[PDB]
Amino acid sequence: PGGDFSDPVTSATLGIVQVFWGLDKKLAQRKHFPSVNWLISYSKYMRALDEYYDKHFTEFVPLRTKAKEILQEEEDLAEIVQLVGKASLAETDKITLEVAKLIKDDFLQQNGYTPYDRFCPFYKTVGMLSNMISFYDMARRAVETTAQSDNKITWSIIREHMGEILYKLSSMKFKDPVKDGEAKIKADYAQLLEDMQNAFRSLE
Amino acid sequence: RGKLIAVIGDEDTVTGFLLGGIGELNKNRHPNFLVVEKDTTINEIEDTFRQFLNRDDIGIILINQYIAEMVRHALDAHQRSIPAVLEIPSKEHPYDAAKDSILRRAKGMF
Amino acid sequence: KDRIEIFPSRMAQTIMKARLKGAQTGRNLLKKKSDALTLRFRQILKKIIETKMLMGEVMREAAFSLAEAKFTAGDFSTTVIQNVNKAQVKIRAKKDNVAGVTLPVFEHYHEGTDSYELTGLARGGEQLAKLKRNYAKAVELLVELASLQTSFVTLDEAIKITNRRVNAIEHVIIPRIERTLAYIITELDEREREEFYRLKKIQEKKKI
Repeated sequence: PGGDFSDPVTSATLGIVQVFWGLDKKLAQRKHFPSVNWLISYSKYMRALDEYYDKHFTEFVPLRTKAKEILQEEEDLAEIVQLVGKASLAETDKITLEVAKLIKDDFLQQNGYTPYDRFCPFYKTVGMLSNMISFYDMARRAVETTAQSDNKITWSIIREHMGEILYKLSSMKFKDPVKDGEAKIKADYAQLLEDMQNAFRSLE
Repeated sequence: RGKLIAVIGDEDTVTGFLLGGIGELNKNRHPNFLVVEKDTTINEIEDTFRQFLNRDDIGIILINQYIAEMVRHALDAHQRSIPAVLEIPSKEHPYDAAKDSILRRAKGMF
Repeated sequence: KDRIEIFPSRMAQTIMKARLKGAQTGRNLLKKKSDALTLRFRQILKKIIETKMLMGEVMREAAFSLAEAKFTAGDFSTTVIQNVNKAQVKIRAKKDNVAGVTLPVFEHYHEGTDSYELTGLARGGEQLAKLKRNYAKAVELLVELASLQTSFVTLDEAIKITNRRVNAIEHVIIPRIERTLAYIITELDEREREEFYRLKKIQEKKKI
């Protein structure tokens, strides 16, 4: 009743159930389906599934960890950055805010009514997260290197160099599995990652 | 290249400051400076001061204690940062620390 | 006015607890910002008086050299005032991120215009060059003082804004939510008590 946790059924079921996928009313008023809270939900199954992951892929765990760190860091930042007019952001904070907002927009929101969202297979999500995290990582490293040496790199120069590749990454959402084959999507994402690396080398 | 310092002072101060290099003719070709003397009415000084402040390509203003004292209300009627106004000593009017607009904004700290 | 408007319920207790905690965190954050601003204020208002007394000393030297220039060559002031076409030092507008807010500053810029040659009036080149150098120093030093006082005049508005915000967060928002928390806890206790009495009386009737 009312979405809260005081009801005895909620308290009793929460102490038995291994996984919890709580809903948030405000996010459902945003029509940001699926309307998950993303901060109270948990799952006591990551460790058990690490063994399964390390038999086929061996690369999902670091991506999941880094994405969760980005999301939680932005969740912490939001109100704090609101308090100061969102003006005095360090470079890391700005990349965190923008990347987290884009991640919430694209990689954590869908509706099956399109052919490319009815079912996102495991490999599709793996590739999406992989390329998005590679983008974030390389942006952060570009910032850090020239911050240590000289001429602190802003997001502006990276955009001015490779906005084309950035929006190639933004458009990985719509690589439709119904039409594109599995190999098509995988090779597409791999090519976009190689072009990410080469464009960043060109900027260097 | 943007803004140019201004000078409202007697003959000694203005000659000294113009020898410092500053001073340009604008679109109307008016001078960057003004000559103040004993034979210089208040209205001319006040109108020229407002004239300079309205020419936003000046930025900095240099006025001694006495000229500013003559139009004191028109001096302390200004509270802005970019069009800075400076209060400098003078051989004929050495500085009094009790008289400054910026230290009036800072009054109470001691 | 006195108390937040929300129906007494346990979710409302958690919600007002979250609101109070957010208020407290914002309180602490803006206090830290205010501390930083006050430190900046103190260290920019340290010895501006001494800089200005140094300016007085410099222009004492300048006035003495001007008297020397009057002495050696006689009369060139009217020629200096008469010929004024373009300047020799301008200002490159700039801003200074001393803190989360930004404060205007300025930079001396040597435009490089050639100085008027004084060789006709008793060949007064050396003394006029000395006066030119003295005022060349004075210009730069007063540009530095100008930047300092510009930033100082700018800082006070932000200081006042921060202080009023912290005071409001300490005087208005917190007591209201605290009184609401007291009201909601006592009302929920009342309602549990009413249910308890209902249960007591039904078991009393069940005694029959």
